[PDB]
Amino acid sequence: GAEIYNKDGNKLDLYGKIDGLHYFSDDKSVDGDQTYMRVGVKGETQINDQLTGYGQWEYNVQANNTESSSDQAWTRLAFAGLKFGDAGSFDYGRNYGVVYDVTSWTDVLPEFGGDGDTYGSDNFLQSRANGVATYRNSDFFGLVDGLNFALQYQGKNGSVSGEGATNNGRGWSKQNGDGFGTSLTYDIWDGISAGFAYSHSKRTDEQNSVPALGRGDNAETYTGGLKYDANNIYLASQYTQTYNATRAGSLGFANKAQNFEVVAQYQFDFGLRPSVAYLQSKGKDLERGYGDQDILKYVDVGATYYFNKNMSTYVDYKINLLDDNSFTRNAGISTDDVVALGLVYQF
Amino acid sequence: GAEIYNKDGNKLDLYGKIDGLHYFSDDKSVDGDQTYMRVGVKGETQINDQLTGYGQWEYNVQANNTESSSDQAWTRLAFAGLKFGDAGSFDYGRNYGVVYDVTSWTDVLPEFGGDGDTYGSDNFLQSRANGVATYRNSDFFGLVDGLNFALQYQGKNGSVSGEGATNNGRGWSKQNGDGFGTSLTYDIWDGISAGFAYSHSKRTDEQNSVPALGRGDNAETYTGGLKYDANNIYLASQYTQTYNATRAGSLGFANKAQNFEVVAQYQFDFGLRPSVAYLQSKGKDLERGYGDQDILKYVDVGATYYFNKNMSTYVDYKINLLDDNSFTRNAGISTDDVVALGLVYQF
Amino acid sequence: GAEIYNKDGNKLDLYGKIDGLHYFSDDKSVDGDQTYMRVGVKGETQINDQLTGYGQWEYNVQANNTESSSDQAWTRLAFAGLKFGDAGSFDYGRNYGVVYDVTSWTDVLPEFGGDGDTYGSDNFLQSRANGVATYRNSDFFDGLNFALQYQGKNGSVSGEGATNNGRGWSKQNGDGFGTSLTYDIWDGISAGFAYSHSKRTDEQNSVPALGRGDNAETYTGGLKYDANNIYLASQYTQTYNATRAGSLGFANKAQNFEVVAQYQFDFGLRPSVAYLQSKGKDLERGYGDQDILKYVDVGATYYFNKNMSTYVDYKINLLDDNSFTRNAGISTDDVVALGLVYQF
Repeated sequence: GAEIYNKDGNKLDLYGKIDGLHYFSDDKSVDGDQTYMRVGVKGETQINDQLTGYGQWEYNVQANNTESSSDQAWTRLAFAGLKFGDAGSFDYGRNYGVVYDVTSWTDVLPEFGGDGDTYGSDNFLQSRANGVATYRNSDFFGLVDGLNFALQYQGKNGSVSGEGATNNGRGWSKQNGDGFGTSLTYDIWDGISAGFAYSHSKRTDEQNSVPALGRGDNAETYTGGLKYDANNIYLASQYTQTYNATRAGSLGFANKAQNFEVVAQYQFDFGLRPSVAYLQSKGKDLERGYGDQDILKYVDVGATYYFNKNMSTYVDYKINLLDDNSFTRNAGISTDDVVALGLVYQF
Repeated sequence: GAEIYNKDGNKLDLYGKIDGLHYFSDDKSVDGDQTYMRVGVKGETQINDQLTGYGQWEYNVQANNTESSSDQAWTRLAFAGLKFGDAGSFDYGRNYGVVYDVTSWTDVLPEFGGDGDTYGSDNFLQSRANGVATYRNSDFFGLVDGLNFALQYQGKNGSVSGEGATNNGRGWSKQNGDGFGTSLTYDIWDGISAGFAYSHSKRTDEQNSVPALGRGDNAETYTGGLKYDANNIYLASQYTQTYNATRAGSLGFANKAQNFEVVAQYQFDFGLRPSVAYLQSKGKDLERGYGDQDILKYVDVGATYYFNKNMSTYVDYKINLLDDNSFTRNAGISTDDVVALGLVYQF
Repeated sequence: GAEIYNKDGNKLDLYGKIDGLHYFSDDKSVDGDQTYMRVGVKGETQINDQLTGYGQWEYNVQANNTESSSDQAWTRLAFAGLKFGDAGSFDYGRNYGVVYDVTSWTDVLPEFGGDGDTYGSDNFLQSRANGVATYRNSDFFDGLNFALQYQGKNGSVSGEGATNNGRGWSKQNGDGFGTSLTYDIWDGISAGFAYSHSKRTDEQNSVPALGRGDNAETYTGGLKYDANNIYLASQYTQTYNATRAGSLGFANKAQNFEVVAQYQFDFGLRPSVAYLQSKGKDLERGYGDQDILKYVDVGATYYFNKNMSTYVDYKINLLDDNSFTRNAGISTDDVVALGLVYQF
């Protein structure tokens, strides 16, 4: 929300939140203060009757460390584009990969869920990504109401230096080669929706040499998801099968993985919204004797009280079901439970 | 000021300044360009007759170094809260420790004074801190005009790793354990005020193990202060005794210390505002031979010319009274004088 | 720029852009995604009939790396000032060195050109700089614009030459000044001259292999034609111990030439051709004379409207790959850029 400018066919929208947030947990890398804020701009310019231009930026600013700390802010979203009426839209920048057009349905927990769990950011086209060109088509050319598809290309984001470098190099866990993805979602009835997504990306030489886990030239995801949203009820599931594309913590990638998320929610009139959910990630054919391993397994219960559109409070209880083993220690995967209390101002 | 949004019970206030600032000094770590700017957002949302929600962000941006320099921006404030009419208010985030509800009375110098002097930021509840829950009450439930109090809790903010760690780990000088604080201020007249504040925090293991100076399980501060502010006159003083809480420069903490600050100012009608002040911090029972030492001692003379509410210029002259000794050299405490010239745009 | 506040003589102007930008090149340190955005505020407060106060901030934010990458934002401009009616103005902060009052005339390519090419940021008074005090005057107490500028020392991180805001030798400067003069001879036709003199630092005369001297100097002259849908401009600049010989140091003397031609069609297309070179002279370590920068530039920008544009730019590199270009890390490969830009 918050339209600070609307004049002569040009609109500016300032949005964000301040999220006062504390975590309680035996895991000392998670426990403690997690206050952060988000600020962003959504901009729109009418060019002619059939053509609109637009841009969007969204910045994350941590407030949970000191004034002398490092790396406390980063860009989540930054892209510019054109909207061609009902012929579709094109944008390029740092944007969401299309896979999340489906997995976003289960990313609605009070605090946990979403990226950092069954997938992450800078993780091929699973979440937010550098350098994605994205074509989107609404209502299949104004013909089939409720049918949306998207086509997406990402250029190589490679190593810092050496043969595989690009200008914007990173470490192997956040690299990608050339890749594409596609999504498709259909509102079969009102309230009910189904959706599929596919993605294919080249892997980099660093991904196939530096970490011990995960080998192959290609990274692939296959995703299907369901969603009921009506009569104050929200049900959603997402099943995703991945090849060489899901992080096995810090140790590398899983050659194969199966990811499952499901969530149920009710919205009471006076503003309470309880939530239960289950999330797992099963990793297959890991090297170095790891074999089959749980990457992620937890039940999630919590609630959000909405005071109004600008202010809410919430608790979330992550009931961790992973067994502590040599895989979870060496990969740095948390096996402890976590409670989260938060108070959020939004604009 | 600068209300950029006020619609349907939601308001948004964009504030900040651009401070064009040069320091002249023999201290090479202080001398030279000091230009920086502040930006932030105050947001308020009416929820119902008795309840208002709010949040506030404030960001510091250095402009005195290069475009390839590191760590030039940080968050000063990020918190969200609720205001329950005259039953009080609550907020959590990065915010001011309640001790500063009193010591703020002497932090009105043209440029110097405030944090970095007798206390600093991320210094228990003496100034800005991570993860403070703060209950505030003004006019003692509407019954006693001018009587204000505050109760405050702060969660542990620990080491980067090891036993004593939290998510948001920092070095020993900005760590704190669990702690609390309280403040109380009374307006006897509409100009004259007195105030007290207390805080008690647990020290962390790194604070007792890494630096040479300061031993103890607990940090304590006791603060009393007086203020005259009317008829264009401003007089203020503040006396604070601390235990394991005041920084002995880079060498650790002072087992006990006494801090005194006092300041007088006069506001002429044409906009000039002269200022004289005196500031000291006397440390006691320091280890390694140091015994009693001055941590800070200086006289300050300066003035601010206010063109209007949005634009001012100022000079400030810190006449440093410290002797250059083994302590001040080893602790990295400046003993040189400083002149500051500034031009400030504010919105 | 979007006026988000205007009340009781105080105006606030929010401006910026989002630049969806890809580079293609065999140079792996240039090739790839280059998406970034810029955001800024221009503030103006009426004080009295003969006095206005103002400030401006402009921030760069890279969006082409990960959420765990570091050093992805920096301040380009931050300054506060007073304007004394038409009798000119003063401002202090991080701002453009006055040399750019003239070289700005060739900095109009679709994408390339400007800082990074014949000169850089934090490069004495040639571009953006820390700690510049700038007095400016319109109509020389007519149509003749004059500026005088002083910069305090920005020196080493530690040691003899330190200041608070220390940096590496490539971006250091000592005490310096500059002046500029520009005039509109005919309508459309402008000429301009600029001089800067700056003390160098001990690190600049001891750490790099290239560039020795107590002072840095720039003489600049430039011409501009800007009427009838036509834009022509050139810039010739001579420098002593002021132009960067890549990573190796400074060039004892250099000669920099920049020229550009452009045409603006009514339906919004704006083709562009330009030529840029930097010739370094009297270099140490056997280098002698060397090309620092040499390329032809062709491209175009389509403007949908005042808020949205697309562009292509093609840098045709003419440098010969030799020992100087490799050791100094100067790119000799070509570059194509495609971008889409939203501006507010």
